Amino acid sequence: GTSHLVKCAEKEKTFCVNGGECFMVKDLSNPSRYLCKCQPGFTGARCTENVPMKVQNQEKAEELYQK
Repeated sequence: GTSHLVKCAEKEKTFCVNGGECFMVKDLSNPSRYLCKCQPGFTGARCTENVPMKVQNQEKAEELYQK
């Protein structure tokens, strides 16, 4: 952390699914903010969808979510 946060764990990442980077603080003003960072390889919301990247990449048309 090198700061103050402490990040949840493998037994507390429930706010989200897998990987993600769940976070909880200790004393401040309104700690307990469970939020997860979807690490490179996750998306959707709480990382419940292993970014199945299947659309244009090197400049081109589109199809998936991107209209």
